[PDB]
Amino acid sequence: VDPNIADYITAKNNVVINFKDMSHVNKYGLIRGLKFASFIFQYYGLVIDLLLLGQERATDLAGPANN
Amino acid sequence: PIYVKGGVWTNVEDQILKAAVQKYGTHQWSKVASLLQKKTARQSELRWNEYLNPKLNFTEFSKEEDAQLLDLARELPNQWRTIADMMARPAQVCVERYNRLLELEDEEKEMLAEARARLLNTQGKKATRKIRERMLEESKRIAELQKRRELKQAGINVAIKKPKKKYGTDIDYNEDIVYEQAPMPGIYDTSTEDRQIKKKFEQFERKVNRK
Amino acid sequence: SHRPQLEARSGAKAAAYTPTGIEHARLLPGHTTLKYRKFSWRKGTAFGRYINDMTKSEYHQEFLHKHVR
Repeated sequence: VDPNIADYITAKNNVVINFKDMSHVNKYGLIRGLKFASFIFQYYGLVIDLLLLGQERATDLAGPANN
Repeated sequence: PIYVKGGVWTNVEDQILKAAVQKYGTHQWSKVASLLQKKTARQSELRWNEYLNPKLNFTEFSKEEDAQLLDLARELPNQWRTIADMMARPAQVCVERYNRLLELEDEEKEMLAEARARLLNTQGKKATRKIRERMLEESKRIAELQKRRELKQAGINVAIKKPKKKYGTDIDYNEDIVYEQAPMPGIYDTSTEDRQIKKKFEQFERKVNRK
Repeated sequence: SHRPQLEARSGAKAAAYTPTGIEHARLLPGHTTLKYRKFSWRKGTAFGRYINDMTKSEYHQEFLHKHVR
């Protein structure tokens, strides 16, 4: 996506997680409970999938890009 | 009118919040929110964290500090809370600096009066009620005395009624000695002293009677 | 208002207290008698070839992992 969106999303995962009087900056680790976070997770999932299958087998499963 | 909270931090409001924080501390955000008629708990806490807390800083960054900042930006992309922490600054301010680098009163007075009233009133209802009962009790006692005294003046001697004893083994301490734990037995003789003190006591009683 | 414990209810008073003579449940005679002693396809990937802290125990982290999602 356009880098601005990416910047936003990355900045959203980096929040301060208040719970019952204790907080911390969520420096490392995606937060599932954002609305869009699902998309991010899915996108990250794609990476993992690619790693598993490689470019070729993944390419086959997807098919040709046009069809 | 009841409504949804928000708005902007008027300086008086900020001051009030600060006072509250001094009073109740940094983890009772509900109470502090309550103290402010306009602003929420979450809002309040956020404000304290972000702007109002004195162990933050808003002094400008040195050239070295600027370098550190922009280097962090280069390396940690827009994870500004993390970046803020690294800097040791609050995050919004840091972001602003980074951006720079790259290129009515009646109501207010009401809440004030209420606020000050609260902060200077630091006791649970049990306490308040208790002191109330104490002063009332005192009043009652004096009224009783006035009656008794009045009657004495009038010529009718009325002994003051005992406290209606709560239990069978309830103690009146003027009846007899509380739990007379006597002094340690006399090595040096004490007889004359006993006499003198007795006389003093009796004399005191006499004086009181005359008084 | 409501206050921490400092000087415990010392059984001095309970000693000088009178007996009750109630029969509690457990003071009913249990175990009367005592005992005694005697005496090609795999190439194409990207990557082809104790601590005494209850908050840092392997069991603990694992447990947390299990019981959060």
